[PDB]
Amino acid sequence: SIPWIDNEFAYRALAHLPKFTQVNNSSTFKLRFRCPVCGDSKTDQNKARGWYYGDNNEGNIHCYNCNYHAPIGIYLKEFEPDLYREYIFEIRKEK
Amino acid sequence: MVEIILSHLIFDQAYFSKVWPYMDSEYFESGPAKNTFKLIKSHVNEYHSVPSINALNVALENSSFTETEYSGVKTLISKLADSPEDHSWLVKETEKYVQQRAMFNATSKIIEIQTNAELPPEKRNKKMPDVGAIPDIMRQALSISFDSYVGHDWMDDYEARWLSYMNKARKVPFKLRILNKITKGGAETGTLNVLMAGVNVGKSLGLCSLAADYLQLGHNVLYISMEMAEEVCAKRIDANMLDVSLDDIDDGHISYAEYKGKMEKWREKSTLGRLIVKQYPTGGADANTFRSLLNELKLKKNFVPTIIIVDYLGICKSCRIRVYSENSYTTVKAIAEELRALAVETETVLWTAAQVGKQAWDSSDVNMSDIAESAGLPATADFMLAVIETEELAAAEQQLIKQIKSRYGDKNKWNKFLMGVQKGNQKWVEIE
Amino acid sequence: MVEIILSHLIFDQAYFSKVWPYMDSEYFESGPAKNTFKLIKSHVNEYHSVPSINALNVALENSSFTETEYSGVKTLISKLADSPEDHSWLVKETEKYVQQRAMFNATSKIIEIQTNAELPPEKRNKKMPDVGAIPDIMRQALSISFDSYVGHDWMDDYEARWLSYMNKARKVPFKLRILNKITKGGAETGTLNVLMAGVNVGKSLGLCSLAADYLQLGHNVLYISMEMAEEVCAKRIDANMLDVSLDDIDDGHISYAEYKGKMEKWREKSTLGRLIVKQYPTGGADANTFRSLLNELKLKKNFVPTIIIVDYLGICKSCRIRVYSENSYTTVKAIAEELRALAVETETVLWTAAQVGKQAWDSSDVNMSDIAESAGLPATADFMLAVIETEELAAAEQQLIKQIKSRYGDKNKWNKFLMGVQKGNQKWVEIE
Amino acid sequence: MVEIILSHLIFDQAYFSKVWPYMDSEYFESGPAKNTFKLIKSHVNEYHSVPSINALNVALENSSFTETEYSGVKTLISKLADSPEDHSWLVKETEKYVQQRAMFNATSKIIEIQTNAELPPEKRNKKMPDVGAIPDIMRQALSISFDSYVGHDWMDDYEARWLSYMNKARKVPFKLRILNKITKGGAETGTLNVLMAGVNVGKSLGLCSLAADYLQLGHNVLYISMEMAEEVCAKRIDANMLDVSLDDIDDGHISYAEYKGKMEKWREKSTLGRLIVKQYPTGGADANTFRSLLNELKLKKNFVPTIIIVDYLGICKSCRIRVYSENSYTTVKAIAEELRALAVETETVLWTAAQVGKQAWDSSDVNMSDIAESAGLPATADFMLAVIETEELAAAEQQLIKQIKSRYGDKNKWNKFLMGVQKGNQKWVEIE
Amino acid sequence: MVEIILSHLIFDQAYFSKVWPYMDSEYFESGPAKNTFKLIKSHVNEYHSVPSINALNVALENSSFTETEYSGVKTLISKLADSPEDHSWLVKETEKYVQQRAMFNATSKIIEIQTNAELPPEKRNKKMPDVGAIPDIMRQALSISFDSYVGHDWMDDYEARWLSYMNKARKVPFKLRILNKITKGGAETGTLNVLMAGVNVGKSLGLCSLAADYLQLGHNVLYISMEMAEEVCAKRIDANMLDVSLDDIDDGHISYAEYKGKMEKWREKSTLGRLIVKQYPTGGADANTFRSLLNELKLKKNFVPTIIIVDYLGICKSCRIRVYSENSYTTVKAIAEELRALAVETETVLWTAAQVGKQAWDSSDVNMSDIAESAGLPATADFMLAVIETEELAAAEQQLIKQIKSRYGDKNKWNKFLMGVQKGNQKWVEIE
DNA sequence: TTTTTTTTTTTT
DNA sequence: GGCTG
Ligand SMILES: Nc1ncnc2c1ncn2[C@@H]1O[C@H](COP(=O)(O)OP(=O)(O)OP(O)(O)=S)[C@@H](O)[C@H]1O
Ligand SMILES: Nc1ncnc2c1ncn2[C@@H]1O[C@H](COP(=O)(O)OP(=O)(O)OP(O)(O)=S)[C@@H](O)[C@H]1O
Ligand SMILES: Nc1ncnc2c1ncn2[C@@H]1O[C@H](COP(=O)(O)OP(=O)(O)OP(O)(O)=S)[C@@H](O)[C@H]1O
Ligand SMILES: [Mg+2]
Ligand SMILES: [Mg+2]
Ligand SMILES: [Mg+2]
Repeated sequence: SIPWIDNEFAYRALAHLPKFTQVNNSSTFKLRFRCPVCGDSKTDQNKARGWYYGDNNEGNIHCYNCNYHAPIGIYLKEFEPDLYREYIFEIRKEK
Repeated sequence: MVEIILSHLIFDQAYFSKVWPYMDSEYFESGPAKNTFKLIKSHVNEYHSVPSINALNVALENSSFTETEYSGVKTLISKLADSPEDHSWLVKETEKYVQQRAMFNATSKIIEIQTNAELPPEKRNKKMPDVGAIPDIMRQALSISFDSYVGHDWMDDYEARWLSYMNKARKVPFKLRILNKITKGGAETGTLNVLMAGVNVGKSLGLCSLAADYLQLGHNVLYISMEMAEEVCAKRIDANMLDVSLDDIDDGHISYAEYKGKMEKWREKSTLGRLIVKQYPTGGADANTFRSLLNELKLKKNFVPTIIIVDYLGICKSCRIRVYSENSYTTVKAIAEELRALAVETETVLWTAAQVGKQAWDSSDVNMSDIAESAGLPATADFMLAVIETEELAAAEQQLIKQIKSRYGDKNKWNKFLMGVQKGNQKWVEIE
Repeated sequence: MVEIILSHLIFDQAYFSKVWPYMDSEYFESGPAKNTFKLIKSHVNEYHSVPSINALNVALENSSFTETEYSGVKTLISKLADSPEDHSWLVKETEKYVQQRAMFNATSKIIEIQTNAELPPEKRNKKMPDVGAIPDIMRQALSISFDSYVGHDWMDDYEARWLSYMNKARKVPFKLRILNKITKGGAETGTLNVLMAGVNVGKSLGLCSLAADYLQLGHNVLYISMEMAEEVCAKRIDANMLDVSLDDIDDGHISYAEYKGKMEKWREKSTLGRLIVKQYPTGGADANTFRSLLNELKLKKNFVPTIIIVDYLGICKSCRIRVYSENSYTTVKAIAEELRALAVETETVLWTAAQVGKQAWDSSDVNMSDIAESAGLPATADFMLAVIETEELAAAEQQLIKQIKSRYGDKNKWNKFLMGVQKGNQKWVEIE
Repeated sequence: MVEIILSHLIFDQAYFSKVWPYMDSEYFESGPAKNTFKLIKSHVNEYHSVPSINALNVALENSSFTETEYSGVKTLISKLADSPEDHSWLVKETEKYVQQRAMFNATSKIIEIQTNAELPPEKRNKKMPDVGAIPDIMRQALSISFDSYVGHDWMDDYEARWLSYMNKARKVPFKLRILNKITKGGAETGTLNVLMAGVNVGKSLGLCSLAADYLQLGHNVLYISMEMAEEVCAKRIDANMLDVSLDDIDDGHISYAEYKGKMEKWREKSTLGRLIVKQYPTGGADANTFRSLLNELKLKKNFVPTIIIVDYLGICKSCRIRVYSENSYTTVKAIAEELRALAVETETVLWTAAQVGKQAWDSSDVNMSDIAESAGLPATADFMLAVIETEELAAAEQQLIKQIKSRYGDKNKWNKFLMGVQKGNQKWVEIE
Repeated sequence: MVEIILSHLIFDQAYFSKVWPYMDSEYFESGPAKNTFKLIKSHVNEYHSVPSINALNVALENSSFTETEYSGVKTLISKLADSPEDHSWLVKETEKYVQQRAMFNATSKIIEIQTNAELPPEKRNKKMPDVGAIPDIMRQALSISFDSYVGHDWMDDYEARWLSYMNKARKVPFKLRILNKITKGGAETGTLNVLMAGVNVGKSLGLCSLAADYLQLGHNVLYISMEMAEEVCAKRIDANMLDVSLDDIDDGHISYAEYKGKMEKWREKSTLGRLIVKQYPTGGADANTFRSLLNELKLKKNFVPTIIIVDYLGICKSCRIRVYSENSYTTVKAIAEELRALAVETETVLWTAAQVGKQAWDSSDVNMSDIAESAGLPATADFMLAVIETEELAAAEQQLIKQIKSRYGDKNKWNKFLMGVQKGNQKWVEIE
């Protein structure tokens, strides 16, 4: 897989999601966001349990509220198809 | 224009009648555009009528998707409203939209297949089609035009039907007179013909004799061997054409001068096609493999066959069922159906061999019930011929061919005749 | 959907005549909905008619409620419109709503019973039932379906039953006197009729003969081919109708003049119907495809078929089960059930063929147990005849037809009768 | 009182001997209690003795528990002590606690079932029982008690055996004396009786004959037909009772005057019941629908049946299992259990007709290894008969009954007897 | 666990005599536990007896330990109690502790050996074993078991085996002199014994006679019936035990007073066992359901049987075969193997019956070849008694018992013997 | 747990 | 204020 293009594409997709924070240390890339599937916690409006982990072989999104866990490609295919088109093309561009 | 399509699916009976049969869930936005259409499709499947706004709202309330999806569907439903329109602009625009979405989905799937096949094995996410069926998918993206063919009318369309009887381009004549007589003009294109003999009775000698006879009658023949080398089949064809026994070739009783002279004499004759022999490992070729072979033959070798021959269908792999998943019956029936589909697709006479059961071996008669691997093969085959050899027949250099399934004519007439197989020359000769 | 239920109670008599029998204040809510339904019930009790909006508002003014409930009832009453939704969907949805509310009430009741049981005997209420009443309470809430029809009575409805005896509109004659004799007036609409035999015995011959016989009687016949091409089957129909031959068509013995003359003479007949032949790839169609084909046929041409012939049920594809999800006994029976459902929906006589296992391919007789596919097909079938051909029969050109499953009449009155099958003309000839 | 239960399981022996076989892990909360009971149960299973405090502290250390679970279990073990009380209050208090826990678990389970049912398809959980299974669960929880009967204990249960010797259950007599002979006076009230047979051999003929015989004896008979129209079943009954062949009725040989005269002559007889025929679509009726039908029959027609007859068991809905969830065996067994429960609840003799397998078709003898859908039907049934009209009984206008399972008497006394089936009148006559 | 081990070394005798030879210093610790065990071992070596607490403290006072060691040993000595745990659990747990510690020590030793091996050869310890000694060392860790009993060791268990031959530890008498004569003292535990019934002999009469005889001898009998209810089998038992004829109970000749008096007279006798009759449907009880029944009886009824009598082997179901046939050889062979495995694993005498071959039915003599179950029952049966009932024997109220297979003793010693069968009381009496 | 094809084997 | 597989 190609991790840096997943980090670049994931950011834009999760940028729309509110409570968006870039948890980027010296060796990892994570994105904190409110989960778009369930709206995260109904009681707490300030909780961002949706996370993106791009330091692995494949950048994966995981929600700690509704237990959603998916790759960034499936997330883009299911929710942002205009972003999904260029994502797989830039993927083909470098592959 | 998804909102217009949904609105006129709801508030237009004429629009729904034409567009609905073709509308599919993969042609709108994955979100409400898809959720709203899924609601409508479920209502139509449950009640066979177009839902109203109240029905859509009720189905929306009795739905399990999240708050974002619920709000999107509610907004989309609230935005649906009938507008003064004309049937033509809507049908044409819907056709354009459906074609564009089909092309988009097809190219997305093509990219997915390409990026999946370029992965190390055992991690390639199986059940995804291989690159071989990349163009076929695109061919499915172009066959969507809101113009489904209802069918053929007996009385309305009979001039076109009559201009198919003297055409005779469907039938490909044999070279033996008896086979033409029983088939009333030879085999037909887009069919699946089968030879049932047993083990070491014939059944590849007959296929080679047919290939040679078709080759002499200006035909392009594609022999496909799943159990023999390309040089063994070519040696059989050489023995048939050059009238030199296989023993003479093995024992070196034919010189290079005679071989060269016979080959050049055959080449200089105008009435001769091209025969190409291709070998695949047993259980390693299917209909998709044969289509890829056809494409690469057309491109690289400008070779367009009409008499495609497969040595044994039972030795081939199904292109749909996973290996050793279903029993022999289902697998062999599927393989035969796929081969017949290939034959009708490329409009070629397809010839194949089939084994008989152990009980039919060394028997003076072979029935249709003696088919080995599946009872569906006789049902999905246009013509079948049973090759029977006994000790008396072997001593007479003859074999009894019984018409088991004769779809081109009446099998009761000329059911059993004696061919003069010559095993040294791999040739069938008549007795008339 | 309480608003819809109340609106169609007030503004629809047909809805009121099927739901009011089964309706209670506990089913709706504890707020404005229950109060509105209580007003409706009080008005209908005092005056045996459905109230109007003005009458309901006057009653609300007369009745006493607190401020909140008064405002809620006024707001809810303001929201009532005719909104002519479909009757079937409305009754199904209100049945579902009643069932779910009744289940919720029953669960709350049993929870209250359990809570009261744990209380000390002095504190506990004697009105609530014991725990032993938990099961039946949950059962009476599962028997609240909307169905007022109790059924026949055999003594209070014998006049209506006798009138039904005179309704012979379901029967469709056969054009063959023996088939009418054994079916007591021909086949019936909405029934699954099967013509089974071995491989290459004349199943499609019999189907085309039935199609031609129904065509000559003025019926609309829809022939759905699964193996042969449209022009091939139409050739068999031409051989049956024009009555010349199958080989003479392909051997040029018929001059165009004769073909045109015979076709125009058949066109001049006012007793002729319409025949449409549709071909599908093997394993790619079912009632879901057939229903769309029916809709397209009705839209494009004034063609509503009375007879629907399917070339083979086995070659067909089930709607819910995938191509190879389950074994033969299931998906074949599923396809049979779907075809019978399609026939009873369209009120058409459905004909199809069935294959016989290898055990009876060369036997003088065939039984019901000799069905190649699932044995559920000879459970959904209604008139499963059987075609048996031997050497003696083929010598006399007389196939034997055995009555295998006879739902219309007595299966054993004429169990085995000889036909006069002419294979060249693709015609069944009665024997006298 | 979980702490007391654990303390007296550890420190008391008579209490342990009395209550241990009925304790279960589901009766304890998920905190320290369930883990402590798990340790105790594992120790008892491994050493067949009650563990001490040291044993459990050793088992706790040798356990895969989290810090919270470990601390809770250790605290609970420390809190245990042998409080001296009476071994007559402890047992009843433990029984009450176990019953309350069982009721709580059943309530939670049915709430989960109802939540699962409302979910849309392709998302709802599979293998989870449907809504109709809710009462049965609630029937199981109420049956929990510290008294268990496993088998019949000689010298310990002999008063009940003497009662069984001296007393005989009430019997609803047949009209055929042979059935009374083989059943010692008829069939009991709360029973499920099955008349298995092959396809198109007289499943409905026998059921209609039984319905007519019971109707002539003054019983209220409900005929639930799942495959045939109401008029067809009522016509079978008319042929049975009016002594007119079905051929005569269809052909119109009998006039309306004769039909009315015979019907009124039957009406004037005091020894006549009421027969009500209700038709349901295939797979559209279940036990709860039957209960709703019974309720509406009682309320709107003052009709309480005794001889409820179901045409075919294999077509009815499961009422406990979602459609197309389990295999045929499990679904048919569930249907049989539901129907027998309905018969017991309504105190009605219930008669049905299952279908035998393809092997039993045209077989001169059948056994329990011939039932097609489910071999668990005999276990659930109370009397099961068979029909063996295969080849020569039809020519002789006779039948044969195997008596596969007879709980009313002994099956190996009159196991096979010949029945004079008359198909024109749809009745059974005796050969005597 | 170490505290318990030390405490029960100090305060027990059987535990000490059982576990002392397998106790080593390296098994405990490197701290207080090791020092305490060293004190115990030193005391037992100097004085061959278990030390007391005061003696242990005196030894600790007169010992070379530091302050921390002194404190640890003093605390551990003060933490030892004479509490009474069960012996089996204590031995098993200390065996597990010893095995775990030995495995840990061996693993650490091999790791240290490997670490020393990867060191400059000039610089390494000589005392450390070479790498090639690693597989043996682990073996010494795996060869640690407090008690070694793997099978029967000839020449090492001859004294125990002789106590078996003199005490007849395996034999179970018959109460019939002839049956004890031919079995050398009765049947054996863990055996399958079957009766072969010719035409005209019942299979349940002999089984009920054996059950009654075992009941009168004090054995717990579990009678599992297939074709009969619990009451009927217990009625046969009553007929044999109370001397009342079977038909007299049904007629009513015997009154409740005599029945109760005889039952209480039997109950007064202390030489009477318990009989538990359990009924199962035909084909619904494999030899895995019997295991569950035994578990339930042991847990709830505390009933652990010594005799298990199955009504009929043929009616049972083969768990391994799964599929069920009315009369199939493969199932009977599997059923016999499963029942004999159950008998072996439960240490019970298992009885069953079968029908002899038709040829055996006609012939008074029955050959192992003349058996319905051939090579299946005379291969898995320790004893197979054959019962012959001819006309002359029936007229004399007798049955000829023939011995067809006797694993117990010589088959030809006393092969034929006449038995006094009473069919009314269901009894076998001897013949002088 | 049944169902259906094909084969191979074996038992009666 | 982070936490998955
Ligand atoms: N090299 C050869 N020389 C002479 N005769 C041969 C030679 N090869 C085959 N034959 C003869 O041809 C007969 C049939 O050959 P084939 O066509 O290979 O039989 P087959 O049925 O195709 O074999 P299988 O079992 O289907 S792979 C044999 O029985 C031989 O008598
Ligand atoms: N072109 C033809 N000319 C003459 N007779 C023919 C011709 N085609 C078929 N037949 C005869 O038709 C008989 C059976 O016809 P079919 O319809 O092929 O039987 P069927 O195989 O059961 O039907 P299918 O498989 O759906 S085509 C054969 O035995 C032939 O005798
Ligand atoms: N109209 C009729 N006139 C005379 N005999 C008939 C008539 N209808 C049916 N029969 C006969 O009645 C027999 C039994 O039919 P059914 O009562 O339907 O048995 P069945 O088991 O219910 O059939 P199914 O439901 O399709 S499996 C048939 O085999 C026919 O011989
Ligand atoms: Mg070959
Ligand atoms: Mg065919
Ligand atoms: Mg019926």
